[PDB]
Amino acid sequence: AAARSLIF
Amino acid sequence: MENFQKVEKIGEGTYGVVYKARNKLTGEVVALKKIRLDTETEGVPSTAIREISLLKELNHPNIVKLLDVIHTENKLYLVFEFLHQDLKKFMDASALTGIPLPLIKSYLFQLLQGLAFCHSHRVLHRDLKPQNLLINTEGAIKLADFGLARAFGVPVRTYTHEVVTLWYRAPEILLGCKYYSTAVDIWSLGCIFAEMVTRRALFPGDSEIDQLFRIFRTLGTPDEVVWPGVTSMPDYKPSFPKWARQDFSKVVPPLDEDGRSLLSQMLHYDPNKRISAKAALAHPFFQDVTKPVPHL
Amino acid sequence: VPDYHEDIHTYLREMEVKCKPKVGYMKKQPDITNSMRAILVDWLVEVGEEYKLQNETLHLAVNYIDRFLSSMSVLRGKLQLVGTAAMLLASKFEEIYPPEVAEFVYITDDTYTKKQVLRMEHLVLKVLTFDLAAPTVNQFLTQYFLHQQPANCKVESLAMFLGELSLIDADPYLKYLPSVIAGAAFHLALYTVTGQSWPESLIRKTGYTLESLKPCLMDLHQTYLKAPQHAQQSIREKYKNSKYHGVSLLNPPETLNL
Ligand SMILES: Cc1nc(C)c(-c2ccnc(Nc3ccc(C(F)(F)F)cc3)n2)s1
Repeated sequence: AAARSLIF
Repeated sequence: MENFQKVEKIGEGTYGVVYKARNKLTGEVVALKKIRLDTETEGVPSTAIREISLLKELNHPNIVKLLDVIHTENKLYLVFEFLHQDLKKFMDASALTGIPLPLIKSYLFQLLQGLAFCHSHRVLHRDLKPQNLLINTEGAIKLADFGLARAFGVPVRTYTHEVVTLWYRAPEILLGCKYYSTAVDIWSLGCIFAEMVTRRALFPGDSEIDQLFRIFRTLGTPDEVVWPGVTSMPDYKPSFPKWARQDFSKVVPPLDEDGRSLLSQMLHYDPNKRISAKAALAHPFFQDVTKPVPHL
Repeated sequence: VPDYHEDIHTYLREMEVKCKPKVGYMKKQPDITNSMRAILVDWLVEVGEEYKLQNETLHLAVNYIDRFLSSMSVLRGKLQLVGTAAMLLASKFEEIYPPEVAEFVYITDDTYTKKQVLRMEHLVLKVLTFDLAAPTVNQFLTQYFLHQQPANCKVESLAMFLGELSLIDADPYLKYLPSVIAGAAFHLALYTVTGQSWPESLIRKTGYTLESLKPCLMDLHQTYLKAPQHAQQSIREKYKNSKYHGVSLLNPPETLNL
C-alpha cells in the first residue's frame, strides 16, 4: 500500500 | 492589503468576518472576506478553495464578482465587489408592507439567470437562501457565498450528515438519495420565491423529519404516480401520513395564475420533472418583467 | 443534466484546453523524470484506496501535480511532498470530507511535517492561481457513458481502469487531451467487452471520428497489453476488487481492427 517514503 | 481602508464589518459567514472596505488609491469600495489562516490545522479551508476557484470561472451580472484574492503567509483575503445588503434583511425590513410583486418578479428573473449561468458551467450552488442573495440599489440581485458549491463534471455525492439548511432543502435530499442535482437549487429558489411573496418562509422545519412533513402538508404526500420511485428511497417510510395536496391559491394568495404555475413547476417532487432554470425563464410569468429599484 | 449536458460538455472541452500541462515539462526538470512521476501517481492510487477516495480526486491530484511541475523545478526529495499537497487539495475540492492533514503526513512515513505539507498546499495554490476545477478524463468518461446502448458495468469499469492507467505515463499521455484519452479508453473498453465501437452519437457530439482517435487509441492499447508487466501496479490491483467487476483480469485484444 500506503505508508511509503518513496525512494527515487 | 495595505491599499484598503477597512470601513465597517458587514456580516460573518463561512470562515470569518466580512468587511466593507475602500481602496485608498482608486476609491473603489469592496467587500473583504478575511479567512483566518492561523490554520495550524488543515490549512486553507475547503470552503475557501471552492468559492474561489468557482467564482473565478463564473462571470455574470447576477453572480457576485470576486475581484482579487490576497495571499499572505498567515491570512487569506477575498476581495468582492461591494453590494448593499442581502435579501434576508430586505425582507425583514420590507415586512408589513411587503416587497412589491414587480420587484419579486425581477429578483426571481435575475436569479434564474444566474442559476442558469451556474448550472450550465457544471456548478451547483447547494445553499441558496436569502442571506446568500445580495442586492444593490440600482436594484440588481446576485448569487453569493459559493463556499459549498460544487463542480458536477461527475455526479456530486450527498453529504451523509448535512450541515446546510433545513428550510430550503429538497425533498429528494431529505429522503436520502445518493447524489445532488441542479434540481436542488431550483427548489431552494422556488421556496425563496414563495417567501418573498407571503412575507414568510414556506417550509420552516425543525429537523429532517419535521421538514419532510411540512413539505408534505402543503404539497401532499408523494406516491409513485407523482414521483416514480419514492417509495423505494432510503428514508421513505410507509407510515408517512397521507396528507392531501393543497390548492396553491391557498399558499400564495397574492400571486397571479402564472406565478402559481411557475412556483409549482419549481416545487415539483421529482427532480426529473422539476423545471430547469433555462426553462423557467421562458415562462410567461416573465413576460411583463421590469427592473424596479428597492426602497432600501 | 438533461439540459446543459451539451453546454457542459462544450465548456469542459473549452476548459481542458486552458488547464493543460506543458508536454515538454519533464525534460526541462533538472532532477526528476517520467519514471519518478510514475512511481508517484502509483503511490497516489494507493493512498486513493487506503483512505477510500473518489476516483476524480486522484485525477485532479495528478492534473495539479503536472501543472505544478510545469512551472517549478522540484528535487526528487520533495516530489512526494508536492504529491501529498496536490492530493490534500483535491480531496479538499472534491470530497465531502477529506482526510485530515495528519493522515496525509502519516501516509508519507512522517517524511515531511504538518507544517511542511501545509506550506506546500499554499504554494501549490499560489502556482495554480487557484484554478482547481480542471476537467479530467474521469469526467468525460462519465459524460461519454450516457451514450452506451445499452449500459454495461464491465465496460464502464474497464474504461475507468484504462483511464487511470493513462495517468501514470506522461509519455505519451501528456500529448493527449483528456476528452480524447477518454474516448480512446471508451472505445477500447467497449471493444474489449462486447466488440462494439465508438458510437455515432458520440462521434457527432464529440466531433471525434474513430480515425481521429487512432493515435491515442494505439498507445493506450499498447499500454493495456503491457500493464501486467509495467514497472508499476497499484491500479491493476485496485481494479481487481469485485467493486470493479474484475475488469483488470479480462484479456486484452491483441488487435483492434483499425
Ligand atoms: C457570506 C457572504 N459572503 C460574501 C462574499 C458576502 C458579501 C460580499 C459582497 N458584498 C456583501 N455585502 C453585504 C451587504 C450588506 C449585508 C447586510 F448584512 F447588511 F445585509 C451583507 C452583505 N456581502 S456576505
